[PDB]
Amino acid sequence: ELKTNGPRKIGYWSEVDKMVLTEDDTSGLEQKTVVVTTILESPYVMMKKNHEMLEGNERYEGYCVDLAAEIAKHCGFKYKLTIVGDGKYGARDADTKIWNGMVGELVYGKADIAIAPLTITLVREEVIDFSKPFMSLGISIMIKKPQKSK
Amino acid sequence: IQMRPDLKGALLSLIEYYQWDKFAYLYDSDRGLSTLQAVLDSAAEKKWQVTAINVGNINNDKKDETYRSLFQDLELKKERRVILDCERDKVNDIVDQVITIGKHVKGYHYIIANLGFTDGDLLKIQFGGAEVSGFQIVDYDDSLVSKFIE
Amino acid sequence: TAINVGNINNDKKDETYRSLFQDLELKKERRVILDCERDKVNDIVDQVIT
Amino acid sequence: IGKHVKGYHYIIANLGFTDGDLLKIQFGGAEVSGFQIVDYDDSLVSKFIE
Amino acid sequence: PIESAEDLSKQTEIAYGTLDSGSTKEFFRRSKIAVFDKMWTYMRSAEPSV
Amino acid sequence: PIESAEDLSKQTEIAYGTLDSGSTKEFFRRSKIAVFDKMWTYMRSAEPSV
Amino acid sequence: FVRTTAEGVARVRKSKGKYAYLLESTMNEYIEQRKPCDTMKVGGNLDSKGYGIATPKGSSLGTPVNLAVLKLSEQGVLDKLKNKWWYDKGECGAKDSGSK
Repeated sequence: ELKTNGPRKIGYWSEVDKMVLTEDDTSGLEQKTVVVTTILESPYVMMKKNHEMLEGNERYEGYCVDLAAEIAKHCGFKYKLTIVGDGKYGARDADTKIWNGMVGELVYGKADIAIAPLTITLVREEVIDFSKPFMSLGISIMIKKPQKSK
Repeated sequence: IQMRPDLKGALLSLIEYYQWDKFAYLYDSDRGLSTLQAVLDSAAEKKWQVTAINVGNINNDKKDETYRSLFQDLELKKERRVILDCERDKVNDIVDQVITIGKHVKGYHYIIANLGFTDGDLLKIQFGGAEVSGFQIVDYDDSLVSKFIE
Repeated sequence: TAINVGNINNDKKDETYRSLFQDLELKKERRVILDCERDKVNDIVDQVIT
Repeated sequence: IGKHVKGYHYIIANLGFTDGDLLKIQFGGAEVSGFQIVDYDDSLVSKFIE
Repeated sequence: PIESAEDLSKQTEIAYGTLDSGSTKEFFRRSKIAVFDKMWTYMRSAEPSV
Repeated sequence: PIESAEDLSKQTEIAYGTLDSGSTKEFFRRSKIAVFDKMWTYMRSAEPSV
Repeated sequence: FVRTTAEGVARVRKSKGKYAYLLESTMNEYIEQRKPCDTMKVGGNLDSKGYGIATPKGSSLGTPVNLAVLKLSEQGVLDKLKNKWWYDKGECGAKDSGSK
C-alpha cells in the first residue's frame, strides 16, 4: 500500500497460501474505548430478558442505557457498558477512607465515566466532577389506596 | 518458460481483502485482457458490479480531452474504487490526470494491477490522501536485491 | 455479466455448466447472450434444457 | 495534498496573476482569484507582445 | 368502547395488538400522529406479547 | 377539581396559555412529547389570543 | 426502619394501609408504575436533590459531557427518556390511573 512515508509492504501472495498479511500497526491509532460503569438497579440499568443470548452493550436496558447512547451521540466516543459489581455507589469508609462503588472506579483510574442515578452530594463533588442534574427528585411518601371499601 | 508469475490470481485475492462490491476496471487492449477476463468471470461468482473501461486505443493529442471525459462517465455511479491494469508508462499518464482533476483526495482508492508498484513514479499521489495499493515482485527489502541495486 | 465460457473441458462439461447457471441464478438472470460459434451454442442449448 | 478540489477558494495577492503557471490548478475544481496589471487586451500591449 | 380508534387507545383493559411482522405494525412505528404514536408506544412495551 | 396537566388539554371550556415570549413558550414549541405537542397546537391557534 | 429498600416496599404492601415509607421520588414514581400497582406517590418532594454524571477531575470528558446534559434537557430528550422508561415501559400504564 501507499502510505505517507511511501510504499509499505503489507502482505505477500502465494498460490498455496493466497494473501498472507504481515501487519505493521497494532496500533496504530486506537485512542480508547471509553469505559462506563453503572449499577444494576431498576429501572435505570436492567439486564434484558434474553441477556444470555445477547452480548456486548445490548445485554442491558434501562434509562441510563438509553442515556448512554444519547451522551455518546453528542460527544462521539465508543462506550463499553461495565457493571461496578459492588454494586452500590460510594459512600466511603470511616478509618479506611477508601472510595467504593462507581465513584471509586473513577478516582482510581479504573473507569473513565459513570452514568447512573448518582446522588449529587458535597462529599462526592470534592473528588469527582458532577454534571448538571438530569433528573430532579427528593424525599417523598408512598402508601396504598387501600381502600379496600372500607 | 514464462518468467512472469500469474498476477490474475493475486489481483482476485486483493479485491477480496478490501471487500469491494462495485469498482472501475481500467484496461488497455494492447497489453491484453487475460486479467480482465479473470475479474469478469468472478464478477458473477462473487457478485461484483465492474465498470470495465478500455483505455487502450486513445490518441496522444487528445489525452487531456479524453481522460477528463473518462472520469465524467466514472461519476455517473459515483465511482471511487478504480483498478489500473496498465503498463508502468500508462499508469503515470493516468496518475497525472487524476491529480489534475483532483480525484486523489481522502475517499478514492486505486489498485495498480502490475508487478511493478515501486517501479513507476508514485510520490505524486503519496500525499493526496487516497489509498493506493499495488503489487511488487522485485522485493527491494531482500538482501540479494540490495547487493544488486548497489 | 460477462463469462468466458470458452475455456471449459468436455469431461467436466456437465458439472461446470450446472455450476455456471448456479452463478447466474445469484442475479436471477433471465436475459443471456450466447456469443459462441454454432458448435458451442448447441452444447449450451442442450444443457439449458437439462 | 489535494486541497484544490470543489470547496476551496484561493486569492493570489499580487499584480501578476497570469504571470505564473495557472493551468495546474485550472482543472482541480477550486476557485482561484488574483490581480493583473498588464492588460493583454489593450492595443498598446498587443503591439508590444507582437 | 365507542367505535373509534382513540377510544381503543385511551383504555388498556381490552388489549389490542397487530401482526408481529407486516405492513400493519410498520404503520404505527414511523407514524408521526399523536393518536397513533400513543398506540405504538403501548404495543411496543405491552407485556405479555400482544 | 385540580386535575392534571394532561387533562387540562383535553377540554376547551377552561382556556390556558403562557407568556408571549419566554422559556415557557419555547418549551411547548419544540416539545416532541405527545401530551405537550397537543397543548402547543391548541395555544398556537387559540382565538382570542391566550 | 427497614434493612434494604426492597423490605420497605414489601412492608407497606402487608400493612393494610397503616404504614408508610419515605424514599426518593424517582424510585417512588417507578414502583407506582409496576404491578400489582399498589403504591402511590402522595405530596411533593421534601428536598431539592438531583442525579448527575460523574467524571474524574481534569478528565477530557468532563466539560463536554456537562454541556451535553443541558442539550438533552432543553431538546426534551431527558423528559422523553424518563417518560419512556417510567410510563411507556411501565406495566400500570399512565392511562390505567384514568378511567376504570
